[PDB]
Amino acid sequence: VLRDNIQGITKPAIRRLARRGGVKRISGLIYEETRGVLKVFLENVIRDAVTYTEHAKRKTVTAMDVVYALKRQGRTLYGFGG
Amino acid sequence: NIQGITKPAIRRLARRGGVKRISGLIYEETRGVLKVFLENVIRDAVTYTEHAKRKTVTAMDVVYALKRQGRTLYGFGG
Amino acid sequence: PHRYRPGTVALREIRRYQKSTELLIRKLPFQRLVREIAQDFKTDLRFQSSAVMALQEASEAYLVALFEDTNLCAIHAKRVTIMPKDIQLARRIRGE
Amino acid sequence: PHRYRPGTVALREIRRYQKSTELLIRKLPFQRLVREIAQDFKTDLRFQSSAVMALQEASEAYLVALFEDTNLCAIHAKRVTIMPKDIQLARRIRGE
Amino acid sequence: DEALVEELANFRTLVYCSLCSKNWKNMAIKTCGHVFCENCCKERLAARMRKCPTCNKAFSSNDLLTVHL
Amino acid sequence: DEALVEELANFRTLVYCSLCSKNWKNMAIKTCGHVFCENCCKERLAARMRKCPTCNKAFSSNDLLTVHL
Amino acid sequence: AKTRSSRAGLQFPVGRVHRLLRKGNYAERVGAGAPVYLAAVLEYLTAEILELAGNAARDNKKTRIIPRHLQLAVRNDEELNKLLGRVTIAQGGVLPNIQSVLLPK
Amino acid sequence: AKTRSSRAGLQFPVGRVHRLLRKGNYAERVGAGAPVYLAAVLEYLTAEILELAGNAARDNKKTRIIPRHLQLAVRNDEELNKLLGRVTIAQGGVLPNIQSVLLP
Amino acid sequence: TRKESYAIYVYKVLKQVHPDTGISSKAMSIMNSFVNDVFERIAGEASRLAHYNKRSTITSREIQTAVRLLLPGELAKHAVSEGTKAVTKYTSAK
Amino acid sequence: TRKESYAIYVYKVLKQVHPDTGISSKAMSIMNSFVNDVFERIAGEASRLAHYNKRSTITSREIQTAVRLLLPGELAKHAVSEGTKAVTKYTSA
DNA sequence: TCGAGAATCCCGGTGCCGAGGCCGCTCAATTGGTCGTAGACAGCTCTAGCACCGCTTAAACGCACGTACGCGCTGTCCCCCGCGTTTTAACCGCCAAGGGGATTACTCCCTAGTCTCCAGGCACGTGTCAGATATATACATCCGAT
DNA sequence: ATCGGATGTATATATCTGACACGTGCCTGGAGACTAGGGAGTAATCCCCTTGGCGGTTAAAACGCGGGGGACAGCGCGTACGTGCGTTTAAGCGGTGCTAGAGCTGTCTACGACCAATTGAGCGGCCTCGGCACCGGGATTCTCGA
Ligand SMILES: [Zn+2]
Ligand SMILES: [Zn+2]
Ligand SMILES: [Zn+2]
Ligand SMILES: [Zn+2]
Repeated sequence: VLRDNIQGITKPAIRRLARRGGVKRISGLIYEETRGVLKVFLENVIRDAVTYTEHAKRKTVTAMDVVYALKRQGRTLYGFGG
Repeated sequence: NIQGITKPAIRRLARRGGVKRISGLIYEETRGVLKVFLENVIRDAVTYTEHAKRKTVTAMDVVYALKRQGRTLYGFGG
Repeated sequence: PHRYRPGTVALREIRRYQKSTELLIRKLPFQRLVREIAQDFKTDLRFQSSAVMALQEASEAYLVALFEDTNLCAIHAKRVTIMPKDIQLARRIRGE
Repeated sequence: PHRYRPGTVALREIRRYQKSTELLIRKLPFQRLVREIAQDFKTDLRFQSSAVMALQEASEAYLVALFEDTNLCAIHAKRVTIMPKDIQLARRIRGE
Repeated sequence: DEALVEELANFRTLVYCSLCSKNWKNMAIKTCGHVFCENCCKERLAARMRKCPTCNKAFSSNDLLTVHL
Repeated sequence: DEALVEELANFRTLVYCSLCSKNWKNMAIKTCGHVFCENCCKERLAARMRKCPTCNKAFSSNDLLTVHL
Repeated sequence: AKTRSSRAGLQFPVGRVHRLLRKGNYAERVGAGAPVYLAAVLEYLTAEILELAGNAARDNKKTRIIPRHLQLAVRNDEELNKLLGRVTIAQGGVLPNIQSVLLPK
Repeated sequence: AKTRSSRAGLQFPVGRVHRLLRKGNYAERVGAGAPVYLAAVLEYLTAEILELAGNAARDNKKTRIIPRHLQLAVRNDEELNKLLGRVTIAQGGVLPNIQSVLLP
Repeated sequence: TRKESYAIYVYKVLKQVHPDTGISSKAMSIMNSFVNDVFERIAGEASRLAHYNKRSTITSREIQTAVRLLLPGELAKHAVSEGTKAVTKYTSAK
Repeated sequence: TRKESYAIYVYKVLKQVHPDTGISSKAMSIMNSFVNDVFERIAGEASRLAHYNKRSTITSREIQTAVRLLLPGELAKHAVSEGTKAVTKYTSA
């Protein structure tokens, strides 16, 4: 098994997204707060892809299960065969 | 017209919301906000009541128009 | 004579209106407003009573739900009075 | 010792990163995270490359759109620095 | 002696939660007044069981009051 | 062995009212979570002793709740 | 001749659900034991809310449920509040709550 | 033997739309004039967006249409932005803007 | 003419949990409109699952995996456990 | 086997507005998904709207009003006119 | 600190109209066969997802230093809350007229269904040129000394 | 405000490849032609429900004045964050190998659609009385200037 891989999202990686967002100054206690928001968005999406991928008797996640899961939450995504 | 929504009536809604102090410019802002929402609901209600060659807009048309806007309403049937 | 400090009456009436359940806006002017708004889409229309009641209920719910979101962003600026900029910020964040 | 004023360099990175379209997180570190999360619902599972790429393409948009709205709550409170209490308010007003 | 131990055993049943028998009685329900430990009570609230184990009276989360000693 | 004698006395003082040491802890206070006996509660309301002894706070008529065991 | 609901030990009607599934343009064919699975779910959800509302109907010293008691049942529990997240119950009201900064010292 | 789409005068296929609409479990019967009406609306929107995308590509001195031009054309127009509200385009990007107060 | 509703079944369910408790007309009209809303969502989600895998029948599996997709968290466990217990009783009956 | 798409039709339309430009394969998939989403959510409103009136056929009138409930403002006023102008030609021939 | 005053709650009595039960009666759910297609199962092919290794080298990381900004404090002044008096029209009860919503017959023509035929859209193969990459050069911009 | 030095951002010309645009074979899905039946268009009618008008109470809205708390502006301080540099780490790229699982094909059997005959369950109409609405009196609690 693999553990504590949440620390792969580094401080420069988080700050680069904020730069694109538009902010100018970033407080110290933002990185830990942000790492806890991405870890929750990735459970809701994946728990539906896994539900889709086992009702079809398969044991490999495809690129269509993710699109369906994203569509079920009002987040439709164009470009991957939807 | 839009002057029937009086200041005490507006302030009672704010009291139910839970505010304690209200600035003097709030009422003019809120009237123009309510007038936009009513138009959005009524246009769809009228389209629904006109598709069926009727001349009276019924409660079910209002319920459907509210439902398709992401706002369902229990208590009026359907 | 006898007076009350500014705020106590506001708190008690807050407590009062959050325990009742009837409609807050008067009925006849609201009906007139609806009939006037609907005139610009198709003239010579008729309304059932239930349609007007449903419209009133939906409007009350929307306005009540918005006044309790503008208050939450009024406090964020260390302030205790709601403002049109607070309303605009709440509406912008909600995604209108 | 030619230094810059504190902020003129950060004001240029915004222009640099608002003009290019590319992923901002490292592919292998992001891909390991998905495999770690998705081993609790069902063990010994497999992924396509496109599934991981599509999962990464949405988190970027989500985080970027979230960092745009938390920059308005900081402006509302007469600040330029974004504190953790802005992310909570922006996330609570839109209901999540 | 046995009587000394029996009173020790008798009082032991009064301090510990009957469900757990491991922690002091800490959580009480307003509706019935019965006192149990905080840990055993919460897991019941997540198991959708809102009936008192003793008096069977229905209760909710807000009816939970902490006790001391 | 005094080893378990102290536990019983520790158990005894926990369940006995710390005021009278003659009654069980069957009348608790809703405001701060302390528990005493009903014997030592209403005598204080005679002189309007709204201040609790332990943490020393005021109370009311609806802040006293019956508890069992 | 018994009824299918009685044979399945339920309270809700199975035949009406079976007919509603067929006359709704959901699929070309409908399986045998699909209504007996769908009717056992519609009843548990109803029994949950009708049990959570009876406590509110009693804490106010009443003996007849009114919409206000249903309003307080689906707002005091996360599981049901997250399911009915965009529903406005008529004649419901709001939930008593005051911000802690507004109270006097 | 003439095609059903050339009679109407469209570029989109009418028969394919008819058989897709008659096999998706929408209604028990499908009218004859419904595919002709529906295939004429699908053609207008795509041209509407594909003209703006072409202009955006032309303003950048390029001669193709990468996904960035689609995002630019969609986000720069009010009606199109409202229609495509909660949808994300892969490798799209973001519309350049900076808050006015942040500048010196 | 005739009009159909679940008002007779909701009342039968109510008298199993609270033996002595009534219910008003507005509350009945709300409880009636809630069941239809849930029913229209479950079947509507189950149809797309059948369409996705190039199938044509809505059997008991699609209902099970559509319940596990809409109800949040801990409710789904109880709903599945209550459905799969009724189905097995039905199939082994008279 | 094979699989269908709108690639040829989208290209044919593109060579009408801008006769000298091209399009990349990655944007082609986006254009192919957009037309599948719009057609899916336009024809999903007509089936439900015909169920309200106890009907059984979805005709052109059920689509003319289903377009008016989705497209905002100016777009609908053009889409309705262009859809109507196409049926008249087809009926005549 | 606590008394005067105002708001709020607990209790008892009276009345009324809507929930709860009852009965008769259609018509929809139940039995009982029959048949034909959807789907479960076994087998085969082949491809693409996983595991490992070696080599740059781009980027993450730790540290020093300075300063712009967040936060707490103090002062003036103006605008929103509380309360009393006067003017308005909302609400309730009553009455009357007619419009159109819902229901029932009757017919007719438009869509599903089947068989035949063939051209259009799809898979596969190939040339060639639009843009990515590198490099030297012109210039807008910014922070400092004055 | 006015120059100046250095830094990063446009601007112009090779070169070179991998993806876009075009051409061909072939097969299956779309176009023609005819038939039967049921959905839908049209006419009549009747009776509920919507609109309009009138008179009395009185509850809520409008207006004015006093003053005290809260919004806002200006100052000062010190800690946290931006910028730059040297060192270290792991990502990205390439190449090879092996096998577990996706995708397609052929059988055939069990399950769900469909139709004729029954009967009892659920719906419409009526009665009735008890739970809740309302009003009048005390008893308790909450606030503010001493
Ligand atoms: Zn315990
Ligand atoms: Zn108990
Ligand atoms: Zn005592
Ligand atoms: Zn205490």
